[PDB]
Amino acid sequence: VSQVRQNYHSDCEAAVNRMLNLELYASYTYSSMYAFFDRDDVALHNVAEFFKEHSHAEREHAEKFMKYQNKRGGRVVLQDIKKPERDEWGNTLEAMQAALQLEKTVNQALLDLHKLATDKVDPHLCDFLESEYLEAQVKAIKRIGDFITNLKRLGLPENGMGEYLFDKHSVKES
Amino acid sequence: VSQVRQNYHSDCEAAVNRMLNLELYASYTYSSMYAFFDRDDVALHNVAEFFKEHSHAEREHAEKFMKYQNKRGGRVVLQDIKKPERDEWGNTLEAMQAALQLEKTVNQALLDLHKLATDKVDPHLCDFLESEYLEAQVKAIKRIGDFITNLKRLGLPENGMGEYLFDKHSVKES
Amino acid sequence: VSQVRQNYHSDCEAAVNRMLNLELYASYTYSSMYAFFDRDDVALHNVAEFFKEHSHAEREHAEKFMKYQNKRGGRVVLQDIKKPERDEWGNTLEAMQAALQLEKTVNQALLDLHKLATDKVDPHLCDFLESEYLEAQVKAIKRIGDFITNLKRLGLPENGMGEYLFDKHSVKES
Amino acid sequence: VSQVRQNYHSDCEAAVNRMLNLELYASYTYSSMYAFFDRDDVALHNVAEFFKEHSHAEREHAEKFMKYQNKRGGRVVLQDIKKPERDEWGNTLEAMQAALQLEKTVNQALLDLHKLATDKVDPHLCDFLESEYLEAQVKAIKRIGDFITNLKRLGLPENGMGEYLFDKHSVKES
Ligand SMILES: [Cl-]
Ligand SMILES: [Cl-]
Ligand SMILES: [Cl-]
Ligand SMILES: [Cl-]
Ligand SMILES: [Cl-]
Ligand SMILES: [Cl-]
Ligand SMILES: [Cl-]
Ligand SMILES: [Cl-]
Ligand SMILES: [Cl-]
Ligand SMILES: [Cl-]
Ligand SMILES: [Cl-]
Ligand SMILES: [Cl-]
Ligand SMILES: [Cl-]
Ligand SMILES: [Cl-]
Ligand SMILES: [Cl-]
Ligand SMILES: [Cl-]
Ligand SMILES: [Cl-]
Ligand SMILES: [Cl-]
Ligand SMILES: [Cl-]
Ligand SMILES: [Cl-]
Ligand SMILES: [Cl-]
Ligand SMILES: [Cl-]
Ligand SMILES: [Cl-]
Ligand SMILES: [Cl-]
Ligand SMILES: [Cl-]
Ligand SMILES: [Cl-]
Ligand SMILES: [Cl-]
Ligand SMILES: [Cl-]
Ligand SMILES: [Cl-]
Ligand SMILES: [Cl-]
Ligand SMILES: [Cl-]
Ligand SMILES: [Cl-]
Ligand SMILES: [Cl-]
Ligand SMILES: [Cl-]
Ligand SMILES: [Cl-]
Ligand SMILES: [Cl-]
Ligand SMILES: [Cl-]
Ligand SMILES: [Cl-]
Ligand SMILES: [Cl-]
Ligand SMILES: [Cl-]
Ligand SMILES: [Cl-]
Ligand SMILES: [Cl-]
Ligand SMILES: [Cl-]
Ligand SMILES: [Cl-]
Ligand SMILES: [Cl-]
Ligand SMILES: [Cl-]
Ligand SMILES: [Cl-]
Ligand SMILES: [Cl-]
Ligand SMILES: [Cl-]
Ligand SMILES: [Cl-]
Ligand SMILES: [Cl-]
Ligand SMILES: [Cl-]
Ligand SMILES: [Cl-]
Ligand SMILES: [Cl-]
Ligand SMILES: [Cl-]
Ligand SMILES: [Cl-]
Ligand SMILES: [Cl-]
Ligand SMILES: [Cl-]
Ligand SMILES: [Cl-]
Ligand SMILES: [Cl-]
Ligand SMILES: [Cl-]
Ligand SMILES: [Cl-]
Ligand SMILES: [Cl-]
Ligand SMILES: [Cl-]
Ligand SMILES: [Cl-]
Ligand SMILES: [Cl-]
Ligand SMILES: [Cl-]
Ligand SMILES: [Cl-]
Ligand SMILES: [Cl-]
Ligand SMILES: [Cl-]
Ligand SMILES: [Cl-]
Ligand SMILES: [Cl-]
Ligand SMILES: [Cl-]
Ligand SMILES: [Cl-]
Ligand SMILES: [Fe+2]
Ligand SMILES: [Fe+2]
Ligand SMILES: [Fe+2]
Ligand SMILES: [Fe+2]
Ligand SMILES: [Mg+2]
Ligand SMILES: [Mg+2]
Ligand SMILES: [Mg+2]
Ligand SMILES: [Mg+2]
Ligand SMILES: [Mg+2]
Ligand SMILES: [Mg+2]
Ligand SMILES: [Mg+2]
Ligand SMILES: [Mg+2]
Ligand SMILES: [Mg+2]
Ligand SMILES: [Mg+2]
Ligand SMILES: [Mg+2]
Ligand SMILES: [Mg+2]
Ligand SMILES: [Mg+2]
Ligand SMILES: [Mg+2]
Ligand SMILES: [Mg+2]
Ligand SMILES: [Mg+2]
Ligand SMILES: [Mg+2]
Ligand SMILES: [Mg+2]
Ligand SMILES: [Mg+2]
Ligand SMILES: [Mg+2]
Ligand SMILES: [Mg+2]
Ligand SMILES: [Mg+2]
Ligand SMILES: [Mg+2]
Ligand SMILES: [Mg+2]
Ligand SMILES: [Mg+2]
Ligand SMILES: [Mg+2]
Ligand SMILES: [Mg+2]
Repeated sequence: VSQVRQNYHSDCEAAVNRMLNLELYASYTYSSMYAFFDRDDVALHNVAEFFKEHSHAEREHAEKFMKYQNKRGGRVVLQDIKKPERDEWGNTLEAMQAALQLEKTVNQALLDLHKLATDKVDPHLCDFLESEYLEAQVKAIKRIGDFITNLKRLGLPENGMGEYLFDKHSVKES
Repeated sequence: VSQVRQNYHSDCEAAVNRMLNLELYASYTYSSMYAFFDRDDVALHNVAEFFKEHSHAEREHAEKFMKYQNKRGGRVVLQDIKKPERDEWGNTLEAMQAALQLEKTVNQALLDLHKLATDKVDPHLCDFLESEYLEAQVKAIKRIGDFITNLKRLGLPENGMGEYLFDKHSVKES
Repeated sequence: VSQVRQNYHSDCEAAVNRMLNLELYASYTYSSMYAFFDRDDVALHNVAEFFKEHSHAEREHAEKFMKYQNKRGGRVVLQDIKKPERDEWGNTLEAMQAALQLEKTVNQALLDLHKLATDKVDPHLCDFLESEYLEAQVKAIKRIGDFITNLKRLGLPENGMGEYLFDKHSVKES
Repeated sequence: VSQVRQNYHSDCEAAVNRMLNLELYASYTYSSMYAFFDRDDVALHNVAEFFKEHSHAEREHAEKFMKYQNKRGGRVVLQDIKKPERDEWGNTLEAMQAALQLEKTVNQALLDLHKLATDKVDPHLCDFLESEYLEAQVKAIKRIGDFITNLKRLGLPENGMGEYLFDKHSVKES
């Protein structure tokens, strides 16, 4: 037993490792979207940068779970980071739809971890999730939903002018 | 009788209370429009902020009538603030059309109050309306009319790209 | 179903709308107290300003619930804002007693909403209430209780000098 | 006829001269109150300064009527400035009551001048009164009424501690 460990269930330790892997998986998916929008035959630079920044944020989420695991006396166990579901992402609308689904998958895993922490009577882990993860997911989901609404209004997928304008006006200029 | 009261007719006092209620009603309508444009399935942020700011301005108009009432020795009497006419506002064009109508309803009430103040030979109340309310209404009505003209030019309600562009270019970026 | 909605029960959505209305009701009550203390026959300016600021804070509380509703994919539904219970508030002691009761009514509604969120296993809503609402209520209740103790010490309601001194020394000079 | 004169009735010219005299009369009354509160057996310095400043303001009001008269092509005609009604002013409450009455006498004269200007179809004179005089009177009357309410709350005339506290806290420290 780690000398620091107190009130930390083995099941929670394992679930934190699984959650870490999912954050890394999400990072990698976002990195793939970055590279896609940077292609010369796609060329939506601001969209590409949005996904690159999302990729970096997910890596930070993963690192924060590593630090958490060690703070509680659990042991980080890494698994393979699976490659993303697609090699090409269609267009801004398809990519944003995939991002929404991914953020909701991540959110569900966080909510499930909170259920487990609640079941094991671990208020520190509950606090950590509530204070560092759950609101970030709600914000991200809202942002991406708002984007999808605007992409549909702009006539995606068919309206190339609409897609061009989204990249100029809806995402940060990079 | 209030020790400060001088040349202030009971009818004017009552009409000021009714006008206060109408300002609060207008505030609440604008708040509803804010919340509508903030919906994930509407997502026109700058339009939402325009209405939020309008809501705040109407609350200031109401507070200024409360202060006025007390300065003259009248007594503030509050009534229920009725909920807005609609729960959802369609799109930017429909909302702006409703806003134009609301501003003209408020303006008519102010003009009617000025008629009453004139009839009761209350130059202080006339001055107050002319100096603090009537020009603000004319300016607001002109601004919203100009917006409606531009929304029609942009192809509302059908042209979603037009609606997107209005939010980017016609209202302040927030 | 809203594209953003996840783990958000219909009952919680409805209770958030009811809570929004109560915040607006509280705002309106505080606005009435402001106008009362601004009367020429009451004339306790610092007390009036305390209530005006409280009114503004409650409106901010309401707006934060509107934003929350939309973040979760619920839909804001507004009802009439009922006028306050009284048209005149007696004196500083009676008004502070009414304010204490109102803050405890608001607090009970927030606690009841937290119970519902707990029952529906909504940790995001629990966090929101705990992080943005519950401590603010405890602080406000303590502040107003402290004021009431001091008003009683100062001989309210009979001791007019005591009431005068409270306005000079216990509430912020405005 | 003055070369500048246009739309300026003889009756209005005369009434402006009478109003000028009343402003000077009010100034002189306030000067008397200043000297009273500066007496060693009265010794309420902040109250004295309040009245001294009021005296100066009334002289400015008079000078503005002189300038107005000449701008319109009327001719300033001065009469004696009558001494104030009392040689001693009792206490802060009695003086404030006299000040309230004086401000309402001045206000009535201004309102009567506005009636005359209206009757003679002189919108410039109406504007001048509304923009430079009528709101100043409403503000002054409200301020003095608020003071009287507070003096009564503080137990005037009998409560000397109350009178002392009013001078420290209700009027500007000089
Ligand atoms: Cl343990
Ligand atoms: Cl334990
Ligand atoms: Cl264990
Ligand atoms: Cl593991
Ligand atoms: Cl794993
Ligand atoms: Cl593996
Ligand atoms: Cl596998
Ligand atoms: Cl996919
Ligand atoms: Cl693929
Ligand atoms: Cl997914
Ligand atoms: Cl889990
Ligand atoms: Cl727990
Ligand atoms: Cl968070
Ligand atoms: Cl947010
Ligand atoms: Cl957007
Ligand atoms: Cl299209
Ligand atoms: Cl198209
Ligand atoms: Cl957008
Ligand atoms: Cl009257
Ligand atoms: Cl009159
Ligand atoms: Cl009347
Ligand atoms: Cl009324
Ligand atoms: Cl009403
Ligand atoms: Cl009502
Ligand atoms: Cl009704
Ligand atoms: Cl409508
Ligand atoms: Cl509707
Ligand atoms: Cl209307
Ligand atoms: Cl009217
Ligand atoms: Cl008039
Ligand atoms: Cl105006
Ligand atoms: Cl203008
Ligand atoms: Cl425009
Ligand atoms: Cl079109
Ligand atoms: Cl179209
Ligand atoms: Cl425009
Ligand atoms: Cl749901
Ligand atoms: Cl869940
Ligand atoms: Cl549900
Ligand atoms: Cl509801
Ligand atoms: Cl309700
Ligand atoms: Cl209702
Ligand atoms: Cl009802
Ligand atoms: Cl009550
Ligand atoms: Cl009542
Ligand atoms: Cl209550
Ligand atoms: Cl509830
Ligand atoms: Cl929960
Ligand atoms: Cl809080
Ligand atoms: Cl505290
Ligand atoms: Cl206190
Ligand atoms: Cl006492
Ligand atoms: Cl007493
Ligand atoms: Cl003191
Ligand atoms: Cl205190
Ligand atoms: Cl002439
Ligand atoms: Cl003419
Ligand atoms: Cl003439
Ligand atoms: Cl003359
Ligand atoms: Cl004279
Ligand atoms: Cl003479
Ligand atoms: Cl004489
Ligand atoms: Cl006298
Ligand atoms: Cl005398
Ligand atoms: Cl007089
Ligand atoms: Cl006259
Ligand atoms: Cl005229
Ligand atoms: Cl003025
Ligand atoms: Cl004022
Ligand atoms: Cl005062
Ligand atoms: Cl007393
Ligand atoms: Cl006494
Ligand atoms: Cl002090
Ligand atoms: Cl005072
Ligand atoms: Fe993440
Ligand atoms: Fe208004
Ligand atoms: Fe509140
Ligand atoms: Fe004057
Ligand atoms: Mg060891
Ligand atoms: Mg284990
Ligand atoms: Mg996994
Ligand atoms: Mg594989
Ligand atoms: Mg937080
Ligand atoms: Mg946004
Ligand atoms: Mg009275
Ligand atoms: Mg009446
Ligand atoms: Mg009405
Ligand atoms: Mg109804
Ligand atoms: Mg103006
Ligand atoms: Mg313009
Ligand atoms: Mg949908
Ligand atoms: Mg429902
Ligand atoms: Mg309710
Ligand atoms: Mg009712
Ligand atoms: Mg917490
Ligand atoms: Mg906190
Ligand atoms: Mg304290
Ligand atoms: Mg000549
Ligand atoms: Mg003449
Ligand atoms: Mg005279
Ligand atoms: Mg004489
Ligand atoms: Mg007329
Ligand atoms: Mg006029
Ligand atoms: Mg003015
Ligand atoms: Mg004041």
